Amino acid sequence: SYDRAITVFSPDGHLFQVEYAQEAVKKGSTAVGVRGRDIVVLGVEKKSVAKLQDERTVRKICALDDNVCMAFAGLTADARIVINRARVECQSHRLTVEDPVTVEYITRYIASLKQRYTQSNGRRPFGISALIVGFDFDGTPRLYQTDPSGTYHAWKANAIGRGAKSVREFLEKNYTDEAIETDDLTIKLVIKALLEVVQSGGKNIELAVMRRDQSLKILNPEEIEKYVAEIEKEK
Amino acid sequence: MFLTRSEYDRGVNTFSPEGRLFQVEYAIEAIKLGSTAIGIQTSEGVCLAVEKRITSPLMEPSSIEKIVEIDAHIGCAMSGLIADAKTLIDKARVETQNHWFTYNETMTVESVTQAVSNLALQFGEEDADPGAMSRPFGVALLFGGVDEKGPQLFHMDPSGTFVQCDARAIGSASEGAQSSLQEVYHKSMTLKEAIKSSLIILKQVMEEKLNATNIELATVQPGQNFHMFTKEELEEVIKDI
Amino acid sequence: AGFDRHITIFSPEGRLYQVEYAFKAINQGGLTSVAVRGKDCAVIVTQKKVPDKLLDSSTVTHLFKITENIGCVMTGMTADSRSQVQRARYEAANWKYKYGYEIPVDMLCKRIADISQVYTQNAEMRPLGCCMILIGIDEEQGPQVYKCDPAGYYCGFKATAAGVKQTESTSFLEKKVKKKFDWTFEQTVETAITCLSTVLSIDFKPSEIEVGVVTVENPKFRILTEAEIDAHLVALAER
Amino acid sequence: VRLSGEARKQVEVFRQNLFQEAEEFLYRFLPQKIIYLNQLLQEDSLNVADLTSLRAPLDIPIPDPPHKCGFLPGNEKVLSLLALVKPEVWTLKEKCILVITWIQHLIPKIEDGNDFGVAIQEKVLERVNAVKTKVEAFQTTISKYFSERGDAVAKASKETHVMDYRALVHERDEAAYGELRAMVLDLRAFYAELYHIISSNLEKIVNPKGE
Amino acid sequence: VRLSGEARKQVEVFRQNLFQEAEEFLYRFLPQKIIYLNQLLQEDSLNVADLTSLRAPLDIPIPDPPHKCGFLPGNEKVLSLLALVKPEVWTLKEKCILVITWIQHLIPKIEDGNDFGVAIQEKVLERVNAVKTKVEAFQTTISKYFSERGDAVAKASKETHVMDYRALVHERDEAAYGELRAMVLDLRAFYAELYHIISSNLEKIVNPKGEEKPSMY
Amino acid sequence: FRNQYDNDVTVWSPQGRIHQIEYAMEAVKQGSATVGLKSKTHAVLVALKRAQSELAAHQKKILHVDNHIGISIAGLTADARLLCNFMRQECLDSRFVFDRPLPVSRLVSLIGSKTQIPTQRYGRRPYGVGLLIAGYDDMGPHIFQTCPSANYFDCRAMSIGARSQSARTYLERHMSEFMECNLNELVKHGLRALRETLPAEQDLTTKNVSIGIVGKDLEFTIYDDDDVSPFLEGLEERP
Amino acid sequence: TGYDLSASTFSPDGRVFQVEYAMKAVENSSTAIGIRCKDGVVFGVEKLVLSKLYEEGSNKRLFNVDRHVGMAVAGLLADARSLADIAREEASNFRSNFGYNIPLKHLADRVAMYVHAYTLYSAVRPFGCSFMLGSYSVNDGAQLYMIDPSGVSYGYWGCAIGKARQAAKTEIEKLQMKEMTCRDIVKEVAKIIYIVHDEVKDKAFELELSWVGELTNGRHEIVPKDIREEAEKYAKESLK
Amino acid sequence: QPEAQAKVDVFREDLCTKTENLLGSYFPKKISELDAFLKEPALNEANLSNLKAPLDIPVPDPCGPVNCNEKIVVLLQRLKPEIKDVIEQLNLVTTWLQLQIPRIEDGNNFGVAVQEKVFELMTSLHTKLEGFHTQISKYFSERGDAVTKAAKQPHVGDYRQLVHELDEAEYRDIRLMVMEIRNAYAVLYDIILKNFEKLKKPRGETKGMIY
Amino acid sequence: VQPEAQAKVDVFREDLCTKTENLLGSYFPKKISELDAFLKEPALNEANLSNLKAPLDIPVPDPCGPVNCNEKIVVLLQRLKPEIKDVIEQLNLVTTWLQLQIPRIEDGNNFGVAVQEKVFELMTSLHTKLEGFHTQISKYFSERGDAVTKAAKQPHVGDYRQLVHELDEAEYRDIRLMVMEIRNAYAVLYDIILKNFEKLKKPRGETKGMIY
Repeated sequence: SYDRAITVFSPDGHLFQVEYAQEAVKKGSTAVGVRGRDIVVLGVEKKSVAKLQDERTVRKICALDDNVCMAFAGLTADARIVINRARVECQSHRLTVEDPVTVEYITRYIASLKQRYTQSNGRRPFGISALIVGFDFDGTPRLYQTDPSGTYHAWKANAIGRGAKSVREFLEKNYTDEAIETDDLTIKLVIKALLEVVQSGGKNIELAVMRRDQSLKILNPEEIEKYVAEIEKEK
Repeated sequence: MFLTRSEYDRGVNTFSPEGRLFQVEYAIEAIKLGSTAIGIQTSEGVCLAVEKRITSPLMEPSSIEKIVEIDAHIGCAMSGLIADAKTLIDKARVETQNHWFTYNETMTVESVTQAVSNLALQFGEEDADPGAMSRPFGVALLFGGVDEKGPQLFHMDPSGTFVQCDARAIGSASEGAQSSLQEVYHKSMTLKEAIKSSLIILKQVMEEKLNATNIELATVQPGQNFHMFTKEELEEVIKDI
Repeated sequence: AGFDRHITIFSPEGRLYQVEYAFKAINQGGLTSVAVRGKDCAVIVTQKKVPDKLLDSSTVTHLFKITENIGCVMTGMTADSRSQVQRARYEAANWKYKYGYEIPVDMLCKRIADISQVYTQNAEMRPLGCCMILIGIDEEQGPQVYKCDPAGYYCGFKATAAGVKQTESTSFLEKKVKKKFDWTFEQTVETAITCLSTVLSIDFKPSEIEVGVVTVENPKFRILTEAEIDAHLVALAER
Repeated sequence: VRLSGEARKQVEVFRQNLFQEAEEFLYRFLPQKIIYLNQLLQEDSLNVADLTSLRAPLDIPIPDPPHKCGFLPGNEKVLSLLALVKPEVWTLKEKCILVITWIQHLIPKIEDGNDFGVAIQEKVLERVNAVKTKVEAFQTTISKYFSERGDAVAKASKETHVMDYRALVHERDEAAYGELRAMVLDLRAFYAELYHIISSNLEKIVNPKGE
Repeated sequence: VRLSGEARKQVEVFRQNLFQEAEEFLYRFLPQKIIYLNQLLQEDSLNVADLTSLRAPLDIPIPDPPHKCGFLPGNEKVLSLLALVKPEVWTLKEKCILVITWIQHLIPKIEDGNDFGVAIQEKVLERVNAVKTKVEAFQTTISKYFSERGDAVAKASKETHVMDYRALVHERDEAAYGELRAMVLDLRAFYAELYHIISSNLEKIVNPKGEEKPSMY
Repeated sequence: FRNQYDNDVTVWSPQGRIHQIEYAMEAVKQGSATVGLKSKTHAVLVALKRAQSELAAHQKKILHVDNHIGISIAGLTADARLLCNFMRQECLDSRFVFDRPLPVSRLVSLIGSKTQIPTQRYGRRPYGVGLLIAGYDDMGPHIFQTCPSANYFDCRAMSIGARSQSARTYLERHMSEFMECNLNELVKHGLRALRETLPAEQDLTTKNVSIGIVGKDLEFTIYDDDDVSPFLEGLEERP
Repeated sequence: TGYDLSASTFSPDGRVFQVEYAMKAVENSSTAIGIRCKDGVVFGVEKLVLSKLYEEGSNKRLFNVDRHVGMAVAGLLADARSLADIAREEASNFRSNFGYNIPLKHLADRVAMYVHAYTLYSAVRPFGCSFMLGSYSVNDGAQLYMIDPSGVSYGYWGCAIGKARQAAKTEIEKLQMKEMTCRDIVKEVAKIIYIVHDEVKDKAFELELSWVGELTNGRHEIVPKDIREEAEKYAKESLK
Repeated sequence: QPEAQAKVDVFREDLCTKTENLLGSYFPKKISELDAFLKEPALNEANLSNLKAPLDIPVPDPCGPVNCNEKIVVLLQRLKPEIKDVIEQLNLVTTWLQLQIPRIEDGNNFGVAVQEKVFELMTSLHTKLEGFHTQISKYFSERGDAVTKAAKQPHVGDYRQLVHELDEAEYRDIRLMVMEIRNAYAVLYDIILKNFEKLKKPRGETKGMIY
Repeated sequence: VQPEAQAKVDVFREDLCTKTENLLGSYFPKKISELDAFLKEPALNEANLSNLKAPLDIPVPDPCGPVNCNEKIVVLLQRLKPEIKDVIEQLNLVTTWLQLQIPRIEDGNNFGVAVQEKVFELMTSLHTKLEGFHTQISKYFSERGDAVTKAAKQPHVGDYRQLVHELDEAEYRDIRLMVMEIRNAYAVLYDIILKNFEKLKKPRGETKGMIY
């Protein structure tokens, strides 16, 4: 009745197509983000190799710029478009104001794009939610989340995608100032959280870190194996 | 005996029988989904308050911005869709600065509210511009600022209609919160009394117990600019209650 | 069904029923027009029916002059007919402007018909519910007769009819061409009038019909007066 | 399907006879029936003013307060009215069948569009079927009169103490007279409605898909 | 049509009588009936708690393991409650008939536009017709009670050996009392529902097409 | 059923009525009432304002277009604001170009054209607002009404909005005296007329009344809550 | 049946029913008639007075589309005013380009084509107005034209539009307009309008008349009130 | 052959004259007459103990003639001509409306829809009135059966009560039936009068000069 | 006229509102408790129906004495009948309450009306089922009497003996399911009304207005 067009409000004022896009996000692979004191760690599950596929082509985590990166859960093609648009906006902002982009600026831009696609019929919402991580000029860690609706919110730590409810409950339990004390502890926290919802530990998680003034580093599979081994042993 | 045909509610630009234009009415129903916000106008100033409705502890409380600054003289409190709220806030800010640029003066609260209202009116699509949302803006705003006429509180709705109001409540518990406003309010009350009464009403309507985290509070007084009560000031007042 | 009610959509048998309905719109008018070619002349006849006495008989006409040496008769909606007539006049004048010589009858028919095609392919507009029959003299080919229809078919003809009695009239004309001996101008006009009168059963008077002719001697299209029409009619009755 | 010459001849003669009979019914028999039903309505027997007049004599002994039943005949008046009306009823049913099959034969090959003609044909045959079911209901009531009157008369004779059965028998006769008069009226109305519908929509019925 | 003055006067008399009677019904009769019906419900006759008390002695001579029956009376309690309720059923039927005639006289000349008031009118007509059908079902049940208890008592007396026919007689009486209390409270509900729908929708029902508007023509 | 023919303005009904335009004309009835009446030397607009709540201020029902023209609205405030902007820009354009006040009749003609364009095209809805336009020009005092249908009228007096028939009948029975009235007498007559529309419990107040006056010597002025007290005090009571 | 919903559609039997539905619009209108005689053309309209409140000389259905031509309308007044604006624009453009007053036949053809544009497209409805146009020029003579909502245009010696078209047409038919002169034709137009007016259904009417002819030196103008009063008194007398 | 159309047109003109006479004179007269009858004291009885009729069956410690309820049969005897009349008039107006239905077309189907609305009301009325016809016979048969049951089983008193209850139910139903017949005449007159223009001339000529 | 008449109907409406509120608060929960308790009792739930079999004292072929009804079934039916009457009465009460809460017809914003329509459909279905139970009791008595009479008239036919036994067993399991259904009807009615109470109470909602 009222779920076929984005423009039409429902009785009780629910816009339902954007809700359906938010539901589409839930289908996607899990992603998790956590703010350490000097690190921001972004972890994403890997669906499966399929044994005849090249892993390099598929990468959920991406770097918008030197100081900002994102991970997504939702439609992969839409994510690719949004990533490219945010990258060109990053370089354009540097061009315009001779300064590097702030994490809140880029998440605002991505949210504005998603909002622009929601408002008008003849265009469908981007079926993605994103986890944007970066370090600002002051050096404070920043974690933001975006959704198809176009609202953005800072999170100390969060998850998106399938099993987001379970892993975020686990993270609400586990997260504390103590865990954020160590960079290795932050990485281990996100690894344990993804382990809460994933078939196998090392094979099916792709993880990355950003340090205070370093570029994004996708942790090697051997490093992830070492960290899960340390996590597994402690239990 | 039930007649539920409606068959005219769908699609703006359709006058239903009795000429009611139900899409706009549904948009006005939409703000009741939003968090309750409350405004009281007094001689000493105008105060604005809202319940943040934090979903989870991990979410940063500061990020929720349901009270914002259009300019030093005017602030806004919003309930309804955060996104189209951001759009209207941007329109308000740019119009205030355009007025400063052109006339070297500060807009009145009524003029700013009219400026955003004109944008809200554009859902009708009388203009040929592509970049205007076909749906009405699913948000209600409370514009509070000190102008040449003193403290003023204006209400704005999805229709784009706007009115001055001595005290108003928007959002989910606007029904009942407005009755509490009507009984408590008297024109002579100072801003301290207004702050206390508004926080009482917000405590009544809010499901969760009131705490410094889950409310946002602000005031603009004639001498001061738009000010947000900090964690400590919020702690002091919510303790005083 | 729903396969009708939009021109664009094809039926499961691929027929585009809407244009076929536009063909019925021609017969809805209740008038008939006949065109027959001759060795040195081409003629167009059509019924002239005045519903009210108050109507000025001069104004009502289905015979129009696209250019000095081309004439047409329109059958169908009066308004669509007038619009297509205006478009034809514009096309003829624009042809003269661009190419320096009078438009051929075949090319005029082709232009109007392909316009009708753009109508029957684009969604929002509807095919004009009218049929055109053009008569003119071409120096190379002699007399010519052509017909546009709402679909975009523009074939030339020795003789034709359009309207409600089209099948009866073409049956009549088919017999006459089959017993082909010739057609001079008088016999051409007589054949046209006899076809129309026989199929309708009208036994016309001069007011009831309007005739237009082209001849190699006088190439300009002319609409004959009531006196000339009565002269032809009396000759028919006498023999 | 391979068509034999004799088979083609048989189908052709059936179609020819059906169409001829349809024209004959519509233009010759139907107005004749309308005038016949008019005069039958004008007859005095069918416009009896006082229904108590046709109250039949039911001779069954009143029981003495605290012997045998003779032959009880049926009401000659309603029996005569039945003798008049029943042929007309069955005749209309037959002609309805003729019109139905005539229309069905005029229905063309199924095609995607230009279906307004077949829609008109379907509407007309729907009305004709409605007329037929009403006529069959008249036949059912005509059959019911005899059985109901027999049940009532038998019940009154078996139980002479109860007078309401005798009153019921008289009521059955009165209701039968009213129903039979209504049958004649609505038979005329059905004939006229069939003529009106078919004559008004004849062009589309005979030629639904345009030319 | 050519109308005589006597014809116009007769039609006007019927119209004014219908309209004033509808006003009187809705504004005087219906609230009076509501108070009367709730007083009936509050009365103890309709408020019996133990329905085995309602059982009436069925004097049939039980057969001896191996005389003509007396006059067997009906259950006086049930019969009295029937005496109370049946005129209420018939009156509600009558007032529903009046209401349908009132609304049917109020519907305007048929027109393509301004159809929402006519929709409200016909919807209200449909609902009151449903109430009419329900009360017709009630009176059907009232007749069914007498016929069923009579044949049950006759079968019990004829087959004295089977006790369950006697149990059926008592069961029919008990079910009758329950159904009749349900009937009277339903009657109160129907009256209140009629008032609610008509009062809430009265402006459209009375004046469907609405006030005259400035001509577009 | 006939739910069809009501969906859009571009669909005619089988009896020649565009139902969406009528549904728009219903919109004026929703709004609070307004009354306008004129004398030989003055034109008056008076309104009944409504408030969402006790704390809220009453809405603005009278708007000034120019010194010589002002309006009062019944129906959608959005459409009212848009049309008022259009009218203000038209008057400003006239003053800039010709250095004369725009004729009020010409202004309502422009309003009629602008309002008519939505009704015929698919897309934008009809302007579901009814305006009373009152102004003084060289010809004299004038009052016009505009419907959501683009048709407009010239009136001795008029009332639009909810329960306005009572005001109209009061105005009609008292109309003869209006022409020679003083401005005080005229505003008092209009105030009584709108008092007819109010509920019996409600009464005129300083708050809910707004008065708009324009004349030969008086530019359009809206007398607000405090300023209506001189005009209101004269009125006696409810009958 | 979804064929009648839009004007782009055709009925299966070859009928565009939206246009006919729009033709039914004008029949809602009060009648208007125009009669052509030797000297010129006279127009008349039965303007029903809906309310006493409405000013006289308002809701005018007689428009001047150029100095030498006048227009009388029946159907939707909004569409009619818009069509009058279109006709005025066409006349002004003709004067600006071709340097002289537009011929009435050409003006009727252009406005008729503008009207006919709307019957084709689905986005936009047909006009809801039928209007008459009349002019007098010493070269062309007296000319009266009527345009239906379809865009059909024809020249009428006498014409009627609106609710009472048929009765008005028979009354006009028994007139012999060709010989007559305008100052009599105004009286007979008043007679016909008073005849066709229905007192029971329509409460009251104010006769609105205009003419164009040699007596105006070829300018359409509203009748002088003395002549209006004379014609109205004659019409009331003849009505009996 | 146009003779058939001539005959059917004569019949239609006769029906038009009849229905105009009906709406003008007969329906108002019957409305007034039925209003007077329901206002009569006869079917307005305050106490139904007067309506109660004797049962001659002896109580146990062959029955005499058990006469029908004189009051109810009297009221029914005057009722049933009214029901017959209203049914006949309803049938007449129904056939008149049926003969006014125009040729089927895919547009201008207003007035036709008006006719359908009037038709559904007339159909409802016809069903109700023939229900009244059935109900009278049901009363007679049911009272006779109840009396027979009581006589066969005098010990049962519920059959006595059943007979009396059938009697009072019939009296009240007669009152409601008279109200129904009056209201039927009235609403039929109102609907036909209000919509007579469209009912007589549903479509009209909309062709004009489009084509 | 008659604002007093509106007042009287409003008094009836307020009485229905407070009654249904108290009913939902207390009566429906305790009735659910009572009915599940009745289900748990051994009388309603029996291992073998051979225990349920009641003596039929007809003599077999090589006039009968009083053949009594199945006392177990009769006692359980006497327990059941008040529950049927109670649930039907409460269902009628809440149905009337919802009917009174129906708003004025409006062309749009009828979603609140739609909620009331769905809840009303559920209530109507429950009413039909409960009336069916009340009829089924009388059906049981009539059928058992008919079978006993047939057995007595034709003692040679044993299938009538098996018929009386089968009718008794069928009625026992039927009343078991009936008590289950009364409990479930109370529960589901409570759940529907409690979940949808806001819309049922206030279908249209506050007329925010201010568009005009």
